[PDB]
Amino acid sequence: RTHSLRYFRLGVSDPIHGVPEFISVGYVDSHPITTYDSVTRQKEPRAPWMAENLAPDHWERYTQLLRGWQQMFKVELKRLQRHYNHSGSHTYQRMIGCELLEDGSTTGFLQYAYDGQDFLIFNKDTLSWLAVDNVAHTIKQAWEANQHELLYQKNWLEEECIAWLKRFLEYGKDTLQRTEPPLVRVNRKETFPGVTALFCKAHGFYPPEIYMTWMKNGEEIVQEIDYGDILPSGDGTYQAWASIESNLYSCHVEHSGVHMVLQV
Amino acid sequence: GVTQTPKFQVLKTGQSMTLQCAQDMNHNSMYWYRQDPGMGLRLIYYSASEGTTDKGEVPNGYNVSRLNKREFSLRLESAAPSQTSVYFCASSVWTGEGSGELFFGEGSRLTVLEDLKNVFPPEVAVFEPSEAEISHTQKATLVCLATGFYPDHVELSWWVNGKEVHSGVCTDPQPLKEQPALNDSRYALSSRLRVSATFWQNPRNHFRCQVQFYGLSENDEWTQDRAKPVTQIVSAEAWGR
Amino acid sequence: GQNIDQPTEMTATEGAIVQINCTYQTSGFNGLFWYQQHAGEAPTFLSYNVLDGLEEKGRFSSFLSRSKGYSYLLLKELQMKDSASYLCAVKDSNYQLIWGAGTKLIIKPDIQNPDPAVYQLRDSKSVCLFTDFDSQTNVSQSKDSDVYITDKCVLDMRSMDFKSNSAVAWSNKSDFACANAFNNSIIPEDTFFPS
Amino acid sequence: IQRTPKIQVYSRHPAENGKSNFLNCYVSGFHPSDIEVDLLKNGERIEKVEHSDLSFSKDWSFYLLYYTEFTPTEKDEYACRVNHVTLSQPKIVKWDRDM
Ligand SMILES: *Cc1cnc2nc(N)nc(N)c2n1
Ligand code: NA
Ligand code: NA
Repeated sequence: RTHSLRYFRLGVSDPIHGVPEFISVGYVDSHPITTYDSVTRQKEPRAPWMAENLAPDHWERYTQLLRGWQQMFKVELKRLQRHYNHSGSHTYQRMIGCELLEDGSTTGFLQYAYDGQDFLIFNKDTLSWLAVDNVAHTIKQAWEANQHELLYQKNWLEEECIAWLKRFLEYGKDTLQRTEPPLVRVNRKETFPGVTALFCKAHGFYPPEIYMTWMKNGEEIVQEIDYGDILPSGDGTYQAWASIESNLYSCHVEHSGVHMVLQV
Repeated sequence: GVTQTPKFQVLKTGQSMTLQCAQDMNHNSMYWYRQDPGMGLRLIYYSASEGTTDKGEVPNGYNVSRLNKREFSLRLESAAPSQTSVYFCASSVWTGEGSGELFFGEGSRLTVLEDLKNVFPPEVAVFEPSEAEISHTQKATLVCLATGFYPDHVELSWWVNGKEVHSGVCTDPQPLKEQPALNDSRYALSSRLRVSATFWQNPRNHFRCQVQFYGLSENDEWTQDRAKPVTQIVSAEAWGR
Repeated sequence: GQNIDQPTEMTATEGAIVQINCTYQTSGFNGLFWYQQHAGEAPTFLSYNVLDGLEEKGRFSSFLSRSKGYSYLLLKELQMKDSASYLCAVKDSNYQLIWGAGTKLIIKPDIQNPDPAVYQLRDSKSVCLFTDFDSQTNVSQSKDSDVYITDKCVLDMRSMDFKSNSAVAWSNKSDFACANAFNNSIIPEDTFFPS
Repeated sequence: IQRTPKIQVYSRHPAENGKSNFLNCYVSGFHPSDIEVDLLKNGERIEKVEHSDLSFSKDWSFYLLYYTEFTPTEKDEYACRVNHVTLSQPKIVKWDRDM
């Protein structure tokens, strides 16, 4: 299937009591794998298959790198506040990563946000930064001036990030590449008088990616379907649902290459 | 860009020593390297940004202090002979960026000896052009020899009429060992300045070979009969004939 | 990563071309650097490659092939001043720099009119000078070890557009004369020996 | 632009009174990151409540899972109480009893 690796950074200026100035967290798919923050000042694993397969050298080296990157975020955030003429507490975020698609193709992304809004989006195909406003444009020009760093970034998204992802994917295969099929049921109920509600409910499945829909007479898809979020159940699996309100209805579910139909 | 000191230093085994490095480029990352013949640069310690440092590849015998954003000092707590080396401080804008290059300081030549008693300044001598060369080529080659010095801490230069010259000069890039078998062999360096026969034949032309030697400092105690081999210039000269 | 290989030493002729190779076997790759280091000087940055291709910077170009894991530094129209060590280094996946042991580049001056000879110099208060030989002549070390012989050395009398090779030999011993001073070396058959 | 948290309260497995289960409270879509969450039984804070670390969404918002082991009964009322800078006062979100 499609897997992904990504590293987030959150910087907060003038934080209240109890909020780190800086937090950085890594994920493989939906699973946290690493954590660092300005309070512990240490990078630690957040999955046991990460802890077991990476020697102390790794955590030691990246602890030093993250301290440096923490300092880098702090100063960048100061400059952005200056550009906007902002005071008080603001936030600064970035997301870097890559995906290895099921058909073997790849993607790579690198994005920044100021106060929770898109700010700069890197296009690794033209080696350029997309800016949302004039302040981002100011930063863009600075970053686009350094040709070699743009080349380094493209190489990191396309080659390094993908090789890290394959490495981590192997380490955690018993978790990441397993399949737990959905338990799926349909519930019927007359609600408001005259109104009958159909709910198609799935739970216990992994990976979280699941497709659910309602069909009428096997052909057309029903209009006005309500969708429920894919929610973590807390035991490593997920749950979700889809619902609608004198012909024949059926719920269709696809999960990890297996298709399921529940007729009413 | 990157300023490091001292350029030269002789140490007795067991002595303390601090090497200073400062950079005014507002760089976040600093490094200490040693460079030894026959191998790649080896990282001793580094500081990824202000407020953190860590061991590199060869941290034993050393420690460091990232004093502030500008300064990264290297400390030899108890100098050992194997710490005889050339030390380079470097900085970079950050660490964890692919393309960022290093900016190096000018280097520190450190020589650690069991005993300061083999330290010797050079004897310098100048050898006048062969009359055979002058008739055969219409050119005149002066040769300078700096001999018997130790350690290998010298800088040879030529001065003609009180101004230093570079044209027609070639100095051995490395001194040779006077006792190749010995671990503490003293050294010898040769250099040449070639001028036109005309210029040599002008008796109002003064040629001087100058050798800066870097040896003992004031604080080094000296109780031998022979003159304390302090840092000093030794010269030899010749006039046009 | 683990290792970086570049030749210990290369020698080419003034005005010509030399290519310095660097191969690497590292745990991940975040770019390859070249540095220039003149004897007794600090290293200075020359180039960075991280994607495939060739990047030119004046007389110097640097090439990278990611799939064959190698780089070269290309120097065109070589000059004497290009004599230096050239250091190859790769950033691995953890951004740690891995250094090659460096390549010492030696440039052979193009000697227009070789006039090989051995002169005797007298002290100003002695010494033998082998000089003016062609650049493909090599100076061997001495056998008798109270006899000292130096590397060959190129001087450049700039205002006359004249470069020349030379090497010095000297000794305290009775037996040492200039007629024999360079007898370990293969010197030109027409080497001029003044009496 | 601040975003107020979505608060979803639900059992791990389909709920049945008298049978042991886990009660989840998933708090998501919020910005900025400072947040307080408690699970309540009949109005009173539950002591043994586990939670994930703050997590990061690709839309720059954040999310959290809090949960406790519980055995639902007919008489017991559960809820998730959440405070965030977007809320004047803490928000108490009742469990819909898996209805
Ligand atoms: C913890 C970690 C490790 N490697 C990373 N590499 C990049 N490019 N960015 C981030 N934030 C990383 N975090
Ligand atoms: Na140490
Ligand atoms: Na509030």
